[PDB]
Amino acid sequence: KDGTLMNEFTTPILQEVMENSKIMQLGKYEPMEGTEKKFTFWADKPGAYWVGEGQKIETSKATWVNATMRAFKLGVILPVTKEFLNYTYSQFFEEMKPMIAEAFYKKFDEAGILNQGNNPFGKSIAQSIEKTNKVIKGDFTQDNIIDLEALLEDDELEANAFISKTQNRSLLRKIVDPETKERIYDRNSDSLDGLPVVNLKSSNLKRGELITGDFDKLIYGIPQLIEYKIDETAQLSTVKNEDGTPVNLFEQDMVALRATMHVALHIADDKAFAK
Amino acid sequence: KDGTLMNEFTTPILQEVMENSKIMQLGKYEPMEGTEKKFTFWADKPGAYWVGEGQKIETSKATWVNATMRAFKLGVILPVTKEFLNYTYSQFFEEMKPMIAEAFYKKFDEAGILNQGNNPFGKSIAQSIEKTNKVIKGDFTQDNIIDLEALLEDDELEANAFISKTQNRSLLRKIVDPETKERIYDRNSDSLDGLPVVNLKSSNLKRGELITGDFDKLIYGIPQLIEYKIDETAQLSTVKNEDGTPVNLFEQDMVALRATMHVALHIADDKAFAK
Amino acid sequence: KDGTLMNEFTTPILQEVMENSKIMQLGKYEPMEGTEKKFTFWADKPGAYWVGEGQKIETSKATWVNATMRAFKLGVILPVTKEFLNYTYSQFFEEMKPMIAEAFYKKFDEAGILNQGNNPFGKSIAQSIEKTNKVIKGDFTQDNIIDLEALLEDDELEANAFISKTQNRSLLRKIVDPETKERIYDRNSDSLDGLPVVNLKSSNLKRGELITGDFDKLIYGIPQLIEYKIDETAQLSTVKNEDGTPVNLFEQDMVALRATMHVALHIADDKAFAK
Repeated sequence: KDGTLMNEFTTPILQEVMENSKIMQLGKYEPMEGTEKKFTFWADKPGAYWVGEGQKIETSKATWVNATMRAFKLGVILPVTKEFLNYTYSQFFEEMKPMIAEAFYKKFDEAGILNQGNNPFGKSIAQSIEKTNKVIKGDFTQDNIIDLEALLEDDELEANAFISKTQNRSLLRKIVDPETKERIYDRNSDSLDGLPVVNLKSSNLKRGELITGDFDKLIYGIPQLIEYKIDETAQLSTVKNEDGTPVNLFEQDMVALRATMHVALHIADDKAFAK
Repeated sequence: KDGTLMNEFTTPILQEVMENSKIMQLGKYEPMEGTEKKFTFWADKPGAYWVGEGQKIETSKATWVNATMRAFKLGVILPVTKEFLNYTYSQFFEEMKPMIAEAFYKKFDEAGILNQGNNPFGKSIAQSIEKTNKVIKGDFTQDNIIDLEALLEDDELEANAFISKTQNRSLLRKIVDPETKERIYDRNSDSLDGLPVVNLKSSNLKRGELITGDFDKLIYGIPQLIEYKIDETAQLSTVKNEDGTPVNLFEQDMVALRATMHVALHIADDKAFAK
Repeated sequence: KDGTLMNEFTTPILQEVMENSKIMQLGKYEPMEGTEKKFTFWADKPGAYWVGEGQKIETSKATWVNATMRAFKLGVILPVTKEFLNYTYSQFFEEMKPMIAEAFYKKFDEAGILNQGNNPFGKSIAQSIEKTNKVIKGDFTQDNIIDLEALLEDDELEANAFISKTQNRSLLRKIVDPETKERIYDRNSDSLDGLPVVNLKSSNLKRGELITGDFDKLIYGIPQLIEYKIDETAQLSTVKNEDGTPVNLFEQDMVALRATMHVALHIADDKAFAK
């Protein structure tokens, strides 16, 4: 029962999502340990005659929270016996070692970009929106896009790239100004004010494009190694009983990964409101 | 306590039983997967004048049930510490890897030949005797042997080789015809009608020789590999407690084996009856 | 939390204690198996005229009890994750493989020398003091040292070397005769009668120097090997639960060691008494 050999092919959507997630982060200068901290604040005070003005700047803030990749899989447990007997299932498991690692990289970037997704807690757009008021409620408009861009530009510096989902892109392309084309209307990516927007995969976000300022990304690197003892959910196919076993049966190779993201001071956000 | 080094020698009876079990099966053309099926049936219908006779033959039957070899042993668990310390016990365990594999091959052939032995269920003589009436009850006789051979020859084809146990061979050699020698009486194996009988090890069978028609045998091949985590019965010698351990202590190397036997249409059988 | 990298240096006291423990034993001719036994007893009987004197000597006594080194450590379990990430903790664990093995060698010699320390039970000074009266109660004195030496010399042979602790050495150096210097008074080790005393680490002994006769030492040799499944005490740092796990998490490499000590007939002992 349930013993058949079949060839499996990798999906094209997973490869496109992995490239989109890497471009959305835009990290610079990767470090092994979380030691880097911003100290600049700039203090200045003016007088008129015979006055002693005091100026001092001191700050320390470092974020370090590693996210581990998935080890043993419940679906791979049934395929473990198929991998030993058939060459087709063994080749599929080898391709899965690179497929799941890209998916783990995509989920790490999603946790910082979206407030609902939690993995590191207190990084990128998720920490910026809760601490400082930047997100605007309502429908997307050409006049509203110019107003939202001005508020983001006022906080220290101006935004370079904006992350947008495919579902949000459809609503953005539909909206157009009376005289100006604004939303694409040719071949290139649509721009709200001037700068081009980059595509990013999102599950929590549905409507509205969010822009990110400056954020550094650092990762150790995803590796693949076979493991004999690993904690997994109980599963039975034929003539087997499982209740508290982890060392007796191996399902999938344990992947080790460590990635850390630097927290941003201010980030632009947009969300649709319904009443 | 219980710590002594001694040299062990392999028994001659196990080697003879392994060769007898391989000859008794008489398998032809081994396959990796159970895909082969018999389709021939032969249909024929005769008439006289202006008649439309319909003839069609279609059949599909494939048997596939793999039998796994024994892994960790309870007797080898006490010998595991002796193998690490002494070279004599380690050499005995290496010889046991080939000895138990031959015993596993002998048990697989016994399951098809004898109805009581179950491993695959629904193969060779065990499936033929239950589905079709072929076995005869009573004492072995020269006139009875000729009558039993005629019934086996009527079903499709004639029998080539008959499997016989050592206990059944003693009763067979004692019986002899009034004019003809019949049972050996020289040097070669005893024949009931004409064709020679092959020796086979049997635990369930006691009296009466059983003949097998055509049956194909296919096996992947017995291998030996060391294992750290394997489910075994609890055992304690000195200063140890066991209740639910499989990964902590290793007893014997886990042997992997897969063998499948093709089901036969008709097979001759003989058994003694008592009242 | 609790994640910092720091360089660790080996202590000088552990190296000095290891050399002192090896010198205190003074074992000769090492054997793999406990088969050696003393048979000599010497029997003699004298007469005068027409007398038949019978003389016979037969004896058999062999001691064999192996002591195993420590495997997984509770302190190393927290350092296991630090060893994989940082090179400083991994180098400290490699040095610990040789440090703990020397400590295990020191504890084995302490079990025979001191009655309180049990590992083998029935070896060296621990078996000699309980079976035969040799230990003297009271304060250490120059006249008492000469009296204690005479009792030890009477039993078969004379003592060659005496084991002394650092705490007992301070009291021994303070005591001195009216005319003779006795206790060191130059540079070399202090002698009670003539022969020099060797330093040995002791936890049970506090006052009084004990002398050992003849005792053979035999050991297989300490080795280091990595283990996946080993029984250890439950420990948790962050987001982990432990109750009955040994195979899932590895703390330290399992060291295998076997050492045996030959029992002595008579050994000198000294202890202080308080009323």
